[PDB]
Amino acid sequence: ASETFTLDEESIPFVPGQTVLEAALAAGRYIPHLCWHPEMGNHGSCRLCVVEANGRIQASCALPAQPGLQVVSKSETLTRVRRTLLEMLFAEGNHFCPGCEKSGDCLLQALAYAHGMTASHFDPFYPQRRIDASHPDLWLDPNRCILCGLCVRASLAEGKEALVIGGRGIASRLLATSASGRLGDTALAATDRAARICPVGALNFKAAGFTTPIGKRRFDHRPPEAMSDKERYT
Amino acid sequence: RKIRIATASLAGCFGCHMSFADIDTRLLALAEWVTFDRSPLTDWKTVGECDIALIEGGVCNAENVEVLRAYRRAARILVAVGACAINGGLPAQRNQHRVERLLTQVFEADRHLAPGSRVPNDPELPLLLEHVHPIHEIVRVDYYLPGCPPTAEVIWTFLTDLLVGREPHFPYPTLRYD
Amino acid sequence: TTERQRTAPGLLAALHQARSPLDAQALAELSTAFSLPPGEIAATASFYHFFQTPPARYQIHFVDHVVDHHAGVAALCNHLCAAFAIQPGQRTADARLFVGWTACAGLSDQAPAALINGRPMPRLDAARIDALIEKIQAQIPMDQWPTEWFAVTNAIHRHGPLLTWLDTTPAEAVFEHPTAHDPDAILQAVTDAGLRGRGGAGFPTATKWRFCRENADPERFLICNADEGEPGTFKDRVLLTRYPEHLFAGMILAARAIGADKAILYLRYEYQYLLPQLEAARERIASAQATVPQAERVTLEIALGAGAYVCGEESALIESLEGKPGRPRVRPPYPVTQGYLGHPTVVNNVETLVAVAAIVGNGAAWWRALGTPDSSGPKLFCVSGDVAQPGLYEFPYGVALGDVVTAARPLGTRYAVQVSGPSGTLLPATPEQLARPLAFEALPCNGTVMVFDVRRDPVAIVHHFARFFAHESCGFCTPCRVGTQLIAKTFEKIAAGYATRFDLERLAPALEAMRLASNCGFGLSAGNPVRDLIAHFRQQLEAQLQPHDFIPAFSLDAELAATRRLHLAQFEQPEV
Amino acid sequence: SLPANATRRVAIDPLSRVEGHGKVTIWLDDDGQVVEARLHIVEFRGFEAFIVGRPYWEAPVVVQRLCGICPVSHHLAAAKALDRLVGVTQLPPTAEKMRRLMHYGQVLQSHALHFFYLAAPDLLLGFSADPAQRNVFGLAAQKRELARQGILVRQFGQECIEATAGKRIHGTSAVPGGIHKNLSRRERMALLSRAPEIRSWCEAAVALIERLFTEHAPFFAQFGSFQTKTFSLVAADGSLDLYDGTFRVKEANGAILIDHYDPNDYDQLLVEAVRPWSYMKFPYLKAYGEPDGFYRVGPSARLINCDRLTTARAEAARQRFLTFDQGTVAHSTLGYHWARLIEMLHCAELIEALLTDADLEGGELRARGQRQHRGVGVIEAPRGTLIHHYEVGDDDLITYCNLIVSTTHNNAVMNQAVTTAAKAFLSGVTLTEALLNHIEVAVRAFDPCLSCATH
Ligand SMILES: Cc1cc2nc3c(=O)[nH]c(=O)nc-3n(C[C@H](O)[C@H](O)[C@H](O)COP(=O)(O)O)c2cc1C
Ligand code: SF4
Ligand code: SF4
Ligand code: SF4
Ligand code: SF4
Ligand code: FCO
Ligand code: FES
Ligand SMILES: [Mg+2]
Ligand code: 3NI
Repeated sequence: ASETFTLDEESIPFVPGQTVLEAALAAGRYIPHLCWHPEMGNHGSCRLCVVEANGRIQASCALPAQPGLQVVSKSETLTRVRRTLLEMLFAEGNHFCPGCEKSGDCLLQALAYAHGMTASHFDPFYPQRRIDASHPDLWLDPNRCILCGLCVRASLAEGKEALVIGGRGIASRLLATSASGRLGDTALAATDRAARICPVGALNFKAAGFTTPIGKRRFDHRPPEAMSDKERYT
Repeated sequence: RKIRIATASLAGCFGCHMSFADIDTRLLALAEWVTFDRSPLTDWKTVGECDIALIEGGVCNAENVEVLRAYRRAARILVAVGACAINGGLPAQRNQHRVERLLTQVFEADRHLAPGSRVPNDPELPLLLEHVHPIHEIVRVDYYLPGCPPTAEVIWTFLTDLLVGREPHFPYPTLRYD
Repeated sequence: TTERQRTAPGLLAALHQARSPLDAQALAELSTAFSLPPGEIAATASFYHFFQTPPARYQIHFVDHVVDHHAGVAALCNHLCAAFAIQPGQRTADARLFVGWTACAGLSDQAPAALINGRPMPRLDAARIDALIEKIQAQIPMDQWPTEWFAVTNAIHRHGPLLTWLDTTPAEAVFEHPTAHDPDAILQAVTDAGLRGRGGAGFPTATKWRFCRENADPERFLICNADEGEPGTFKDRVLLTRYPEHLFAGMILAARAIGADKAILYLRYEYQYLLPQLEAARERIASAQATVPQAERVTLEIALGAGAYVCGEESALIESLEGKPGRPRVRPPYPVTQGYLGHPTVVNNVETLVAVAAIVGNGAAWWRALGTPDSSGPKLFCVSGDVAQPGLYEFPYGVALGDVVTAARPLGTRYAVQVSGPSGTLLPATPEQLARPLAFEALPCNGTVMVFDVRRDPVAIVHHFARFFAHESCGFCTPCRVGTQLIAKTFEKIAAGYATRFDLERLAPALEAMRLASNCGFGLSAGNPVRDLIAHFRQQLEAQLQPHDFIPAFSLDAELAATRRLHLAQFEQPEV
Repeated sequence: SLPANATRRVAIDPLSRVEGHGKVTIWLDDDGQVVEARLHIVEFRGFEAFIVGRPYWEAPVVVQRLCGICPVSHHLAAAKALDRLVGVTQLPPTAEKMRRLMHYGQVLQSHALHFFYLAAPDLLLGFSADPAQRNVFGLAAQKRELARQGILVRQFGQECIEATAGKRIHGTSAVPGGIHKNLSRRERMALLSRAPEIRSWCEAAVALIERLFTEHAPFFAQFGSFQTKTFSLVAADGSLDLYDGTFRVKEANGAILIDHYDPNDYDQLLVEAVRPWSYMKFPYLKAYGEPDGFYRVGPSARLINCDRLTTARAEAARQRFLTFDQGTVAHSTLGYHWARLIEMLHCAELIEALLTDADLEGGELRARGQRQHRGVGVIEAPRGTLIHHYEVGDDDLITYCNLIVSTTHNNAVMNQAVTTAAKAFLSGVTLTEALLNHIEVAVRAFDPCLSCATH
């Protein structure tokens, strides 16, 4: 790192051509995100990583870092926009945490906690999609999926090509690439990277739930801001 | 004058009221500062008027809606306590289905029913809503108290804050949806 | 390898070819050809409205557009549906007939309308549906249906310089001019003219052409955007119908200016009836290229879309051409640097490229003469709605709204006008509004102007646009995928008569997030109807709401304070 | 059906000082004498139907959101059903003892909750006392030390649950094949240090309820007796075991009809009837039909059904309760309170002994077995036998769920007991707040789980 830019009136080194998000995180400075992962890069979908620069609000994961670039990632506006985005993710799925085994181990949930989300003010959608449990070791709950793309990318990068996000608008969902459309008929396997990358409770292992006591779950004590890369990503 | 509190359990499990009770002997201290209006703990069949109304549960039928609206009129401050009141909670998990089919499933189709068993419908059973709704869909909510249930300590901190005019705050570690 | 790098360029056309059903044996074949799994190809197909139709002998799509509704399209849809005992959206047990809906099909001046097996049938009425029923009941092939049922008018009710010039001059006359030989000269001509995009963003065409030239990569592409999807807009339809050869000339000039070996016309599915004319006009203008054949000539190609407003978005269009879902890209890199198959690419609108053909023909001074300093040149205005003469009206940029509204002869007493389609501005028909000059610097307008008289409810008009945006959102990013749905569902509640004031105020933060956090221009656009509705029709709106005393942290007024009470190229292009 | 000369309708809606939502209606003829009275469960969730399609391991965590006071019971019942699904019957020691501690703590706290917060305002301030004082807050104003002890007995029970389940209400530790944690030394010692004092306060509460019957036994006899069968679980030996056993039924002169019946075959033994006026069903013994095959569950049913209670002071208290004046109270509506406080003491004695067991700190947490498609879990919840039935496909997704809840079992006899109390105190019109409260007193006697019934 030779060159530098400014994040919240503080000097951040960067390598060309890192994005603002990549540089910020390498420097130990948090900007909220859901669909950025160190091995997979940025999907561009979640929009939690928005920041003020030039002089509009735009996604830090897509904004390349330039020398002297003036970036604000913390403001009243950005906090409210990020709150709204999280409330929208809650609204569109069936995020009933009390009945969810990823509770306390969920990045969406943790980010909502950290944004003081005391209640989603949007009327929820109550979608009616069914679990794909065709795979003998894995299951998919599409009503908890935040369409972050990380599973699809992991499966592509490791050469299994078992997953794809299809449909338009609200019809968008994760699907198997098999002819039958069952995960069981793909080459997906319990040892695949894609099988364990999901930041929420959507693409899960079977019969591995509720093994960690309350008070000892990944997000029980610290928020995402204050966590290492070992613990924040899977 | 003492501060007056009412509580309702609408479409809830009663668990937010038991977490309120989990303040333990602090309930004795509370009973010195406040008088209780309608509540599952008192015998008043009709509400009001009062300073704080603590609403557990959402709305799943027309009666729940009447009570909720009544509680709003009567109460200066109305608080949505718990997941059910805040977002619909477990009862709202029926909203993925048509309630008619669920009744048929439970009261006609189930294999352990008596022969010729039928979905109940009597003047005594009130009108079911199509979808269970969180209380803020009907009335204004002044404060939301998250959890399933919110812990005794979160309930204690919160209602102590209101009692001294202090603005409730929800810092990361105490804020839970389960 | 990301999802974005899973390209299959010929696939869109291959999906068109495979439907003249999308079965597992047809998927396995395309899976072989494009080296992608069958479910991945099916997923890409699901994105497009016209690849989703259940298969049937006659596939009727009524135009679900605000103007068609006013002209009674709903009653006609039900009249036909009732005859076959089916609901809109479904198919008869024998697979003879499917009846459904589609968004505006570029027929706003000829409402009410429908597409039947990809062929437009405008100016429908009770009589036509009764005949239509007889043809279907009796199984008559469409070959033998009266040709005049499919006749699309292109009435031009005011000629200006550009239209006159197009009529007077042959298309290929521009290639004799000295400027047509020299790439730098064309660029310089266009630069001097001050030509700004006619697609709705209004970005300087010269700047955009320079960005594409400044790249080391020799291989480049020019794309002509004819996915005219903004409801109420038919300006490009006329130009495509009446002046195709001029378009293809403007495509060749633009291609030479940037150094493009290849050029591609992206035509929406709804205009496939124009395809035979366009092909013939392509053949003719292919041979009028000089200089410098045979290694310097620009290849001309035509790609057919498949039903998606968002594929009109610059990058989404390219993604569609690459055989993927029409999701706007995450930028940078921008298409000018890395576009179609990674090569520098320029997308220009039909009218913008037709303007280029003109500018090379009579020079920059000719163009800059007309219109305002910032908004240079003549502009085509597609007018429709409650007006006596709907059609195309050439005017100079800067023309007062009321002039254009008056020139169409309004039917009832004026009440409200939608400028630039639902993406633009809903305005009350008041003198101060009508005095406003139509220009990028004042009241922007892509040409679309829809007039609504006193019979029309503004709340119901916004509900129509709300369902449009909800159905058209590509679904990629949070605030738009979800926000567009939230707005639509609020308006369901209003129409059902139990919506409260809380139901409306709670949209405010969603509108903000859509404006700020979205990945393409769609998200801003989709909030405008409700923002305008609250700005100018607050009382009409509030009249239909129940009481509720909710105190917003961020209110609708604060959303209005941030927008209308004081830009789209922000999403599409790098800055200067 | 409501044959055939009821001409006036009076409603107590909602019921007060009960778990969840219920309504009672009283029916009077022209004279003003009660023809009939009815208890209505008015709300509906549909859990049995909407839980279908979810993975089985979610069930114990999510099902417990139906109640309230009784999430541990649901938690453990579902977990027991899922033990069988996964091929485990006998649990390893740490798992068994954690669950027992969890369950004993629940029964303790639910009983303390009911008596001190819900029932004793009637029993200790008078059935006709002013509404403003006839609640836990008026009891705390006048009999403060009593309220204080009861609050702490509940707290202790809840803190046993927190330690074992993860939190007081809606924990997660009971998993198919065992438990996901054990106790620390300091947790076990902290609870053990408090257990003797809590047990002595339960002794006192049992002494208090005896004195209250000695003084008012004839007055209390007005609320009715029962000549109905008593349904409960019993161990093999066959003493009372709240956590696990097999079905036992006795007649009103019991007289054991059925004994050590495998609850995995509850479907053979029981059948659920439905009336139009309640969402709560009416189970009866299939072989005897209705109403001969109706039965009764809860504290007093258990004390009658068992040969013994395994703790000494609770056993001596139970003997006095069965003997008293002169076997009448055991089968009486208000006799449930006495039986309930004997169970409270029993749980306190059980916990006091269990907390000295170091297996609570062990590492024999979970067991594996042969997967099957059907699982049934039965347990004695604070208010009566609870039955969970789940079926699961190769999928791991639930294909079928049936819940028969303790209060459902007592549906018939609660209507009967509200009827009896309606004509004992309202056939003598006119109606007053205090006289209607007498009907509520009859209902409270059962401590009905209206939340659990609302599923
Ligand atoms: C949702 C959306 C839809 C669009 N649809 C069209 C369209 O149908 N036609 C068009 O020319 N431009 C459309 N645009 C603008 C395109 O970016 C356009 O092709 C580009 O601005 C071309 O620049 P030009 O106007 O200089 O040719 C759309 C933009 C958005 C955000
Ligand atoms: S996936 Fe996350 S946010 Fe959604 S229900 Fe589960 S824990 Fe809650
Ligand atoms: S299943 Fe998980 S990783 Fe995959 S798209 Fe959904 S949220 Fe992202
Ligand atoms: S929020 Fe949870 S604890 Fe409170 S009533 Fe609902 S289910 Fe019960
Ligand atoms: S704003 Fe809408 S159309 Fe644009 S990328 Fe996002 S979801 Fe797709
Ligand atoms: N007790 C109790 Fe509640 C019921 N029935 C449970 O389990
Ligand atoms: S991290 Fe930038 S959009 Fe998800
Ligand atoms: Mg049941
Ligand atoms: Ni209960």
